[PDB]
Amino acid sequence: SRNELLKLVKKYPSETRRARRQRLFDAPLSVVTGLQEVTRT
RNA sequence: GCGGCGAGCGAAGAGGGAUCCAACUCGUUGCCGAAUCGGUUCUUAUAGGAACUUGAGUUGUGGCAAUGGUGCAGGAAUGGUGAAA
Ligand SMILES: [Mg+2]
Ligand SMILES: [Mg+2]
Repeated sequence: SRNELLKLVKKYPSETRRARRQRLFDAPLSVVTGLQEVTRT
């Protein structure tokens, strides 16, 4: 069951610093990560 | 007021004044969530710039609300000079 779920998380990566900058000249769906963000969610 | 309440000890508020264009920052909360930092390169710059970096960092950086480079000058200040008979 775990291996199934972590493969799901991997399907929704946070955008990399290289791309996040590149997006912002103008976000993709991704897993919330971080105790503070995850606590809100 | 303390104290063999003895010898003794003993302040604070206020008030006059000095000073004072004297205040701010986190954590937290909320809204975001790497926007951060370090290093590399770069612009005449270990810029509060830029590109780049998994390197640190979400076991939480940071933001929001509750400058650096180059140029000229003057000044001031120190010195240097400089009177009468
Ligand atoms: Mg005493
Ligand atoms: Mg913080």
